[PDB]
Amino acid sequence: MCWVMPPSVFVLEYYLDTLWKGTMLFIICLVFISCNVLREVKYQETWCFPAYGMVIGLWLMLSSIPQRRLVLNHTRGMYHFSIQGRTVCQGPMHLVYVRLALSSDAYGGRFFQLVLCGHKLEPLVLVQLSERYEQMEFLGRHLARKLNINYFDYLASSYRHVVRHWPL
Amino acid sequence: ALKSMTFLLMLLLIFFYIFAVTGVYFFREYSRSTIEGLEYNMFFSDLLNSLVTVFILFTLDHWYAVLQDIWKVPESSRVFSSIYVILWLLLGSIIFRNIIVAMMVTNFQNIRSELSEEMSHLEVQYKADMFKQQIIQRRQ
Amino acid sequence: DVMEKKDAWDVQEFITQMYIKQLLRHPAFQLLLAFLLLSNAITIALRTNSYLGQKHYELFSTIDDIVLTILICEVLLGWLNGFWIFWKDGWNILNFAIVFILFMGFFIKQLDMVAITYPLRVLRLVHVCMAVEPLARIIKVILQSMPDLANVMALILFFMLVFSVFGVTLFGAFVPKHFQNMGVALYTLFICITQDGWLDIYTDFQMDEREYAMEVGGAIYFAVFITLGAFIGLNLFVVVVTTNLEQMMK
Amino acid sequence: ECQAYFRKVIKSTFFQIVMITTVTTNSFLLVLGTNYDIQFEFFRTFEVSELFFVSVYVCEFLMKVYVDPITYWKDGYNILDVIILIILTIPYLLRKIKGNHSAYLHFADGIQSLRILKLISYSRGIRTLIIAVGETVYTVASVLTLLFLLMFVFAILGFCLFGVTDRGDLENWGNLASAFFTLFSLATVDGWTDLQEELDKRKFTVSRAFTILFILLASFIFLNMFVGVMIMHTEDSMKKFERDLTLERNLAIMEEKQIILKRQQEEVNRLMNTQKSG
Amino acid sequence: MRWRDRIAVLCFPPGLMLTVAALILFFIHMGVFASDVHNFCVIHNYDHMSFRYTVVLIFSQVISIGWAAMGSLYAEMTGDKFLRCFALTILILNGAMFFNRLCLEFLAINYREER
Ligand SMILES: CC(C)CCC[C@@H](C)[C@H]1CC[C@H]2[C@@H]3CC=C4C[C@@H](O)CC[C@]4(C)[C@H]3CC[C@]12C
Repeated sequence: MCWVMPPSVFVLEYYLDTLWKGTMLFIICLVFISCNVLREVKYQETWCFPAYGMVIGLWLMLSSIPQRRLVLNHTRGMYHFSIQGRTVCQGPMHLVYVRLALSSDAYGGRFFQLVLCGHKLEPLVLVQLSERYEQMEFLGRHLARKLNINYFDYLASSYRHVVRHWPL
Repeated sequence: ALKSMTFLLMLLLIFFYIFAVTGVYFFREYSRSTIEGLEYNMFFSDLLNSLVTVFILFTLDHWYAVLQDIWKVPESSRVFSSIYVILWLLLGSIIFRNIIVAMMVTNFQNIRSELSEEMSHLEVQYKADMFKQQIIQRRQ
Repeated sequence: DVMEKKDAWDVQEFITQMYIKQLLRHPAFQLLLAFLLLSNAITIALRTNSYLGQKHYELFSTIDDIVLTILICEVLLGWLNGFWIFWKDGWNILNFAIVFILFMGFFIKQLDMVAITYPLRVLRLVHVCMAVEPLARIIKVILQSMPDLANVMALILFFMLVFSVFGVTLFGAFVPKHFQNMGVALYTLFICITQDGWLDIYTDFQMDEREYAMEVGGAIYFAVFITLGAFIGLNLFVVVVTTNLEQMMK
Repeated sequence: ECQAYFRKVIKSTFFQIVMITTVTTNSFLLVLGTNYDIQFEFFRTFEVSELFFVSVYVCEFLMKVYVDPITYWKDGYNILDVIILIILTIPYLLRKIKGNHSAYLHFADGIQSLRILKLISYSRGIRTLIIAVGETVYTVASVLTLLFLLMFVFAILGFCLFGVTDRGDLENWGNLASAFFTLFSLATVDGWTDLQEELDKRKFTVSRAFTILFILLASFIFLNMFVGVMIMHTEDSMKKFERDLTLERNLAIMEEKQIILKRQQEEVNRLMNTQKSG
Repeated sequence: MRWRDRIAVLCFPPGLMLTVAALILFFIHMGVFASDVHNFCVIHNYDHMSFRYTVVLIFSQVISIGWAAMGSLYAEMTGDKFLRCFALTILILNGAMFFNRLCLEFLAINYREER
C-alpha cells in the first residue's frame, strides 16, 4: 500500500465512514426489535431507545457523499473543491496544506493525526497507527513530488517544516 | 559490617528503651487485673517482663494471639492503647528490618565497589607496564 | 504559521483542546471529584452499623445515585473524544468495567449486593487517588514488577508440586485431615511455607513411635524442605522487587 | 545588643553538658519510677529532681522562645523539639496540678519517655543518619496509604463475606475495628492458623481460598516492596553522600598540590633572583 | 454559498440542523407536558396518563438538553449575534421545560405505582 496510494495519479477522491455507523445502528436496532428484554415488571417499555436510535441512524445514513475530489491533477491545477453535481470552494493557492496535529490525554500520551487543511476539505488520517514519530517528512516529500504545496508541522513556523507556495 | 553498624544499633536500643518504658504503664490494667482466667498476665507485669514482651512484639510472633489475650481487658473503645502497641510493633519491625537489610546491602555494594576500583587500577597499571615495556624495547 | 483564517479541523482540534483543558488539567474539578469520593468513602466507613443507617439509608441511596451519575458522565465525556482511544487504553478499561458492572447491577435487578457495590466504589477510589502524583510512581512500579513476580510464583508452585509428590507418599488416612484431600494437603504445605504456627502440625504427627519412627524422617525431610523453600521464596520476592525497582531508578 | 553574647553562651559546651546531665538524671528517674516503692515512697528526691527538670525544660523553652522560631517553623529537628516541649509542658501542667475532670493515668511514663526523646535529640551523628534517611518519609507515607487502601478493600469484602450473613464469625469479620485488626493480623504471618480453623467451620469452603489469596497478595507485596524501596532509597542516598565526600577530599588534595607547586615556583624564582643579584 | 445547494444535499452545513432538532424535541415534549397537565387537572383519566413511559422520555429530555448545548457551542464561532441568540434562547427554554417536568413528576408521585 506504500507505493500504491502516495503516487495518486492526477486526482485523488475521498469519502466518509459515517455510512458504517449508520449501517451498524440499523443492525443494532434490528437486533433490538425482535425479542428484546421483557421488563413489564419494571413498569416501563424501552422501545423509544431503539426509536431514537433509528432517528439517529436514518439521519446519519442521509449523509451521502460522491467521492470528494479536488484539482490535485498533476498540472497547474487550481485545487478547486470538486463534488459530483455542486461545487463550492475555489481559491488561488495558499489554502490547501497538509498539517500534522497532536492530541493528548490526562496521562500525557501523544496521538498524531494529519489533515489536508483548506476551506471545508478532508483530512489525511492514517490507518490507526500513531505511537511513534517514524519518518515525518518522508510522506511529506512524497506529497511534494505529487504536487508540492505545503507540509506543515505543529506549532508556529520555527523550523522542521517546508512551504512551497506563498501569498506574501 | 558490624564495624559499620555504629549508630543503627544505638537507635534500635534507644527506640526499644523509649517504647518499652512507655508501654510498661499503658496496658497497666492487664497484668494488674483480677480476672481469674488469664494466661498472659506475666507478660506486662514487670519492667524486665515488659522488655521481654516488647522484644516478642519486635520479633512479631503471635501478635494476634497476644492482642486477643489483651482483649480480655475491659474494652475502653480501643482509642489509644491498641493503636499504640500496633503502631509500635509495625513501625519498629518494618523500619528496623528495612534499615538493617539496607545497611548490609550497602556494605556489600561498597565492598564490590572497592574491588571494582582495585582491579580497574590493576588493569591500568598493567596497560602502563605494557606501554613502558614497548618503550624500553624501542629505546634499545 | 500565519494562519490568516482557520478551517473546520483547526476548529475541531481547538474545541478538543478546551475539552481536555478542563477536567483533565484543572486541579479544581479533580479536587471536587476527590472530595465527593472521600465523602462517600466516609459514608462507607459509617456502614456496618444499622443504628446510623436507619436515618441514613435514603441519603445513602441518593449519594449512590449522585456518584453513579457523575461516574457515567465522566465515562461519557471520555468517550466523546473517541471510542477507539478509550477502548485502547491501559487503565480506562478498568474504570469502564467498574461503571458498567455498577450500572448493570443498579438499573437491572442483580444479586450483586454490598459485596459488589462497595468494593467497586473503593476500586474507583484507588483509580482516582493514583492519578494524583505521589503514589503513582509506586503503583506504576508495582504493575511493572508483577510480570517478573509471575515466573518466581510459577517456579515456586512447580517445585512445591514435585515435592508434594514426596509429601503425599506419607500423607492421607494417617496423620489425616490436613495431609489428606490432596489439595488441602497442598494448601497445608503452603501454610507451612508461610512459616508461622506449625507447632500444631508438629504435635499432629507427634508420637508416631514416641522416639524415632517416621516421626524423625518425615518431619526432618519436610522441615528442611520448608526452610529451604521459605528462604528461596522470600529471597526471590525481595530480589525481583529490587530488580524491577532499579528500572524505576533509571 | 546582647544577642551575640547570648548566642555565644548557647554555643558553649558547658550549658549543653548541664542539659544532658539533667535529662540523664531524668532518665534514671524514669528507671526508678517504673518500680513501685520509689514511685510513691522514698520519693522526696523524685519531687525535687522533677522540679529541677521542669525548671530546666522551661528555661530551654525560654531560649527557644526567641526570634529563632523564624527557623523553628520550616526546619527538621527544630520543629520536632519545640513541639515536643509544648506536648511536654501542657499535660503535666494539667496532670501534676490537675484539679480537673479527666479519666485516668496513661501518660506519666509517656511524658518521661518524651523527655528521653529530648535527651536523644543530641548526638549529631544520629542527626546525620536522620538527614540521610529523612527523604524516605514521602515513600513510606505512600506505601502506608497503599496498605490502608488495600486494608479498606478487604475490610469491606470480609464484612460482606462473613459478617453480613450473621451466622457466626462475629468479632473476626464482624465489628469493624475487630475486622480491621484481624485483617492486619492476616496480612502478617501471625494468627493465620487459628483464624483459618475459625473460618472453615462457618459453611464457607471458598473462604480458605480467599484468605490464602489475600495472604499471597498482601503479605508478600507489603513486606517485599517495603524492603526493596528502603534498600535502594538508602543505597542511592548514601551513594551521593560518599561521592560528595570523595569529591571534597579530592578538591583538598588538588588544592594542597597547587599550594606545593606555587611554593616550589616561588622558591625557584627566589633562588634565580639571588643568583642573578649575587 | 448556495444556501440553496447548502440545503441541497449529500448532508448539510455545520451543526445547524442539529440545533433545530432540539426545537422539534421541545415541540413534542411541550405537547406531552400539556397532555399531562390536561389529564391531571380536569378529565381525571389516570388510565391513559403518561404514568407508563417515565424514564425513557426523561432520557430523551437529557439528550435534547445536551444536544441544544452542543449545538450552541458548535454554532457560536460564526461571529454573528443572531445565531448565538437563537441557540441560547433554545437552551434556556429547554432547561426551563426540563425543570418544569421534573417538578411535575416529583409532585405527582403518589399516583403511579408503589415500591
Ligand atoms: C423517539 C424519539 C424521537 C423520542 C420521541 C418519543 C415519542 C415516540 C413518545 C414519547 C411520548 C409518547 C406518548 C406519550 C403519551 C401517550 C398517551 C398514552 O396514553 C399512551 C402512549 C402515548 C401515545 C405515547 C406514544 C409515544 C410517544 C409520542
